[PDB]
Amino acid sequence: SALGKLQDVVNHNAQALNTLVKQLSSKFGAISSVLNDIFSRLDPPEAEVQ
Amino acid sequence: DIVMTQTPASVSEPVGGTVTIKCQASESISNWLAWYQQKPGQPPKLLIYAAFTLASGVPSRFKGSGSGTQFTLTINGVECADAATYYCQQTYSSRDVDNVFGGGTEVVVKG
Amino acid sequence: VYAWNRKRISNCVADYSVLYNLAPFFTFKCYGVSPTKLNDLCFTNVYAD
Amino acid sequence: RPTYGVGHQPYRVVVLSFELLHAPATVCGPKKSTNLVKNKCVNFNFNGLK
Repeated sequence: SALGKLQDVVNHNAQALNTLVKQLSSKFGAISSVLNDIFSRLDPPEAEVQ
Repeated sequence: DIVMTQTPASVSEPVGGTVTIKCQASESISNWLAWYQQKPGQPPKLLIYAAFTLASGVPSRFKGSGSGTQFTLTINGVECADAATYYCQQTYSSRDVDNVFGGGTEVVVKG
Repeated sequence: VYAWNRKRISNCVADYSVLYNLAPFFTFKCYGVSPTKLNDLCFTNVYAD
Repeated sequence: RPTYGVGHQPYRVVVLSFELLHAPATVCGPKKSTNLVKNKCVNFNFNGLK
């Protein structure tokens, strides 16, 4: 536990980046979280709002 | 493509009963259906067409029931005058069909 | 309409370019998919009534 | 009553239902298929997955 501070810095950066990359799979209230899926599933007029 | 069977082969019941006939299909034919009766030495006559509608001049004792795959022909009362063979016709699709009509069912009334 | 048929479509390729002569004056208004790119799609189960 | 408008006329209606999943595909579109190429930047399309 002597080197807690540097380990804390490294862990903070790693976990923030991991949270950012993992949040990319969030639905945000869409029918699908993959924009490719949205494009091949809907007519444009609603594709813009989704 | 469409094949049917008619059951029972023959029925027998006294004058006060009700006689019923089953006409079942391999696949659904919707309402499209017709019931035919021939007296011996006489051409068949139409009794029930569209599986529900009574024909012209036929007494109100013959009932057709069911839709799709299973169809039943029920007679409320016999008078020993309906003892004949009955057939059911697909009247739905006859592109490549061996016989539009089904099997024979002779009714026997013992009075 | 009350005794509507049900058909299963599977193990085959589905094309829409032929659906003009067989059913003229057709109306394909529908929901849940863009009809413009039905050419490049795959379907697990198709039911025709 | 064919004398009246189309509202008193027979209309044949055919209803199609899909599931639209890209993995157990058995009914696909009429577009052809092309041989795959490896180790190259390509825009693929696998059973509707682009």
